[PDB]
Amino acid sequence: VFQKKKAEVCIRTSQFKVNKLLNRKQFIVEVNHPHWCGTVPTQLIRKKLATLYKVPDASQVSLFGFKTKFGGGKTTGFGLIYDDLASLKRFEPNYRKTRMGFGKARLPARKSVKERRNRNKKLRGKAKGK
Amino acid sequence: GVVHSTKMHRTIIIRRNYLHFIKKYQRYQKRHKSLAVHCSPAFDPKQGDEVVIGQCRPLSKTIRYNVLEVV
Amino acid sequence: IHGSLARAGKVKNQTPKVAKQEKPKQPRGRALKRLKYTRRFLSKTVKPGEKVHMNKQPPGK
Amino acid sequence: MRNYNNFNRVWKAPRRPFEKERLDREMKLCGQYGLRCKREIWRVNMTLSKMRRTARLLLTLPENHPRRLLEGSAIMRRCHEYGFLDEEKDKLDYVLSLTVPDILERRLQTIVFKAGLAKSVHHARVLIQQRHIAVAKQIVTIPSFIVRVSSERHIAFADASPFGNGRTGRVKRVRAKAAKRHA
Amino acid sequence: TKTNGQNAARKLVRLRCRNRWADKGWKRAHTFSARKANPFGGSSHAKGIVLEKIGVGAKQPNSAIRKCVRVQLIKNDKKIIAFVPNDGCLHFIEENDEVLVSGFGRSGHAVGDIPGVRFKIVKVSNVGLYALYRQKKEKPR
RNA sequence: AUUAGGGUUCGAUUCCGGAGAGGGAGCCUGAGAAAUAGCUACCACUUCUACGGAGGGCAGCAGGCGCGCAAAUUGCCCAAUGUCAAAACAAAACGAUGAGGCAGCGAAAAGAAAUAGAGUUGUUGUCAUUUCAAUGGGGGAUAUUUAAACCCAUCCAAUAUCGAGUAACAAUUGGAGGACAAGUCUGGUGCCAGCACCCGCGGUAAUUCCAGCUCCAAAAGCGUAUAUUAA
Ligand SMILES: [Mg+2]
Ligand SMILES: [Mg+2]
Ligand SMILES: [Mg+2]
Ligand SMILES: [Mg+2]
Ligand SMILES: [Mg+2]
Ligand SMILES: [Mg+2]
Ligand SMILES: [Mg+2]
Ligand SMILES: [Mg+2]
Ligand SMILES: [Mg+2]
Ligand SMILES: [Mg+2]
Ligand SMILES: [Mg+2]
Ligand SMILES: [Mg+2]
Ligand SMILES: [Mg+2]
Ligand SMILES: [Mg+2]
Ligand SMILES: [Mg+2]
Ligand SMILES: [Mg+2]
Ligand SMILES: [Mg+2]
Ligand SMILES: [Mg+2]
Ligand SMILES: [Mg+2]
Ligand SMILES: [Mg+2]
Ligand SMILES: [Mg+2]
Ligand code: NA
Ligand code: NA
Ligand code: NA
Repeated sequence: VFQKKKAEVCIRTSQFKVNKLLNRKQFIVEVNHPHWCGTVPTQLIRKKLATLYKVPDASQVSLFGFKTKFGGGKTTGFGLIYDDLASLKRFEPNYRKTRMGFGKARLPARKSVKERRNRNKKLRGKAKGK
Repeated sequence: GVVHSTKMHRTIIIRRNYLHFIKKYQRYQKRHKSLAVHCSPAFDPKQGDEVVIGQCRPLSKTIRYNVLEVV
Repeated sequence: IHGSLARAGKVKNQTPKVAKQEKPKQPRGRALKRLKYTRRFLSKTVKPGEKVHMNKQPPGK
Repeated sequence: MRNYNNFNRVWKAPRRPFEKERLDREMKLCGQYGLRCKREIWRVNMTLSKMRRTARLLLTLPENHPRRLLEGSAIMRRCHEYGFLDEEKDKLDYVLSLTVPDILERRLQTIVFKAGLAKSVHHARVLIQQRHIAVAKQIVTIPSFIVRVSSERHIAFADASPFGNGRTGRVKRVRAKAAKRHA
Repeated sequence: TKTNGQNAARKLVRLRCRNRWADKGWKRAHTFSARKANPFGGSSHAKGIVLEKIGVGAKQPNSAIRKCVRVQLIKNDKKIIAFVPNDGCLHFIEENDEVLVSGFGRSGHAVGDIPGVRFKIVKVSNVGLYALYRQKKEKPR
C-alpha cells in the first residue's frame, strides 16, 4: 500500500580508485531514490557526496554521465573528487567546467575561423590580422 | 623434378608432375609445371633423369633455381 | 472496323454506386485474435461427421 | 558506413502459407496464450529449431567427445534454468523432444496468469505492458520475457504500481484533481 | 553411363561444362543474347513515352479488346507494347504521356490471352496507375 | 545469400592487398611520389579580362546539372576515436582535422512492441446495457541526457506537479472455382467491359468481371516487377 514519505536519496560508491597522477579519486556513484519525483539533480548528488566523503569544498567534486535505471528508483554515473579546487580547474575538461560555472567562453564559430584562415592564404605580409 | 629438355647451354627444363584434387567430383586430375633451371658443368644430366633443385636469386628472365643433385 | 478503343471502362461506369455502410470499429491486434479464437473454438461444440463452414450463406436461387 | 553493430533475424515464415491443419493449430495457440500475431509463434519455432539442430549434431559425436561433453552440458543447463526441461530429464535426447508449448509456458505472460496475478492470459499481457509486474523487484514490460525457474518465486506486483506500494493510478488521480478543482 | 575413375576429374569437369549449355535457363543467364534483345536491358522497370493507344484482340477462345499502348523507351528509343490493367484505366493515359512500364510476370514471356504483350503500364505522369484507378490520387495536369 | 548432405550463387561497398585522380605522358623535391586540393606539356572541355593577359580538375564533405527503375543536409562539433606537430593540462595564453563523431533525411534490412483489460444485469456463448480500475500515444519538468542540442531513461509531488469511452487516439494490404485459407449470398454487366502467374471465367440465373455484405490470410505492415537460391 502507499505510504506518503519524504523522498530520500542514498549515494552508493563502487570501484573506488585513487590516482595521484591527476590528484583525484575516481569511483562509480550509484544513487537510490525510491520515491523521488523525476531525476535527482546533479547539484544535489554533489552535496551528498561531499558530505559523505568529508571534503572541504563541494565544488571540487565532478559528476557526469548519469543514467537512470529502467523502472525508476535508481541512477548510476561517474564521480571524481579532487585534492583541491586548483587541481579541479587545471585537469577537468572545459565542457565539464562550463557546467559548474567556471568555464571558458565559447570560441567563435568554426566556420568563420575557416573563412579567415583561407582568406589569409592570399596575403603575404602584415596584411594578416589587419 | 624430372629433366624434360637439354637443348639450352647450361640451362635445362624440368617437369613437376602432380595430382590436383577437384573437391566437387572427389577425384584428381594430372597436372604439371615446367621450370627453367641453371645446370652447372658438373652434372651432365640427360632427358628423363631426376634432379634436386634449390632456389636462388634470379639468374635470367625465367631461371630461379639451380641444380643441386642428380639421381 | 477491328474493335473499338471506345467502350473502355463501360461496366465500371455502368455499375450503380452503392455507398459503403457505416459499422462500429473492430478490435485490433491481440483482441482481434482473441475474438476470432472465441468463435472458432469456444462459441460452439464440434459435431464430427459434418464439416464446419466459416462463411455459410443463406439459401437463394 | 564503418559501423559494426551486429543484427540478425529471429523468426521464419512457414513454407506452406495455407495449410488448414497448421492454421488451426496455430490459432489455438494464439488464443490460448494470448499472442498478438503469428510472428510470436514463429519466433518460438526458430528457437526450438536451433536447439534441436545443435542436439542432433552432438548426438552424432561419441559420448567422450569434448565438444559433446562441454556444449552438451551447456544446453541442458539452459533447458533446466529456464524450465524448458525438467531436472529429472538430464540427457541430450530429451532436448530433441521439446515442443513449442513448453517454451510458451515459460513466457512471463503465461507465468503471471498461472501464478494468479491476473485472472486471464489477456489480463497478464496488459498488466505486464502497463508496468505493474516486477521480477526480482525489477519492472519488466516484455510479455515474451522467458522466466527462469530460480526467479519464478520473485514475480510480484511492482513497487511503483498502484497494485503494489505505488501511488494511485490514472482515473483516481484525475478524479481527485477534478474533485479539488471543481470547488 | 559415366566415367568413374579416381583420376578422371578432368573428364567429369569437361563433361559438365559442355552439357550445362543444353539447359535453356543456364544458357540464357550466361549469354548476352537475351539482354541485347531485352528492351529493358535487364532492368525491372523502364520509363517511356506513350505513342498511341491501341486495341489488341484476345486470343482464341477468348473474345475481348485488351487495351494497350505503344511506348518508346527513353533509355534506348525502343518501341514496345504495354498492357493497361484494370477497368477504364485507359482514360488515365494520354498522348505523349510519361509512363513507367514493368514486366508482365513471366520474364519476357507473353501472359494470358494477349498475343505477344509482355509489359504493363504501372505509372502515368509520375503517379501510380492503380492509385488513380482507386481514386487514391489525382492525375496532375 | 540459400542449403539433410553434396552443392548453386553473390561479393562496386566498412578490414586487408592492388590501382586511379578528365584523358595520356614526363618530372622536380624528398628517406619514401612517376604525387596530382605538386610542377611541365599536349588533347578534350572550361572560367576571368581593361584583349596585353591570367586561370580551372569534387572517383574528399555538403550541394548542383545530367543520367537513369534507382540512392539524403550547400547542417553541428573536435566532447570521443585517431593522425600530424616545434605540441601535456593550466595560467593575458582554447593547434589543425567534412579523418572522425553527433543530429537531419531514410518502411534497404533487423529487434522489441499499442490500438484495450476486468466485471454487473438483461437477452452454457453472443448481443444490448451498465459500471470499475489501468495505461501509454501525447502535453510537460527540480531536472537528466548531450561538446551543445536531440533521442532514450525518470516523474505527474517530496509541502506543492496534465491528461482516453463512439477510449473518433477510428489498421491496413491482398483475396474468397482449383492449386490455396475463405460465399450455391445480393444487385449490376451479357464472349462486351474486364479478370486470369497457370488451368480457366464472361455470349442473360457469372462460386472468377464491376459493386454491397459477409468471410479468409498476413499485419504496421502488405502487394507488384526483375534478378537470384531452394523447390
Ligand atoms: Mg509509473
Ligand atoms: Mg551407356
Ligand atoms: Mg540440399
Ligand atoms: Mg570486393
Ligand atoms: Mg562496375
Ligand atoms: Mg597514385
Ligand atoms: Mg569526373
Ligand atoms: Mg622528408
Ligand atoms: Mg600524376
Ligand atoms: Mg580534388
Ligand atoms: Mg591534368
Ligand atoms: Mg530506395
Ligand atoms: Mg579531436
Ligand atoms: Mg563530417
Ligand atoms: Mg566521412
Ligand atoms: Mg521496426
Ligand atoms: Mg490507430
Ligand atoms: Mg542519440
Ligand atoms: Mg479451400
Ligand atoms: Mg445477373
Ligand atoms: Mg450475380
Ligand atoms: Na561531392
Ligand atoms: Na547519421
Ligand atoms: Na466479389
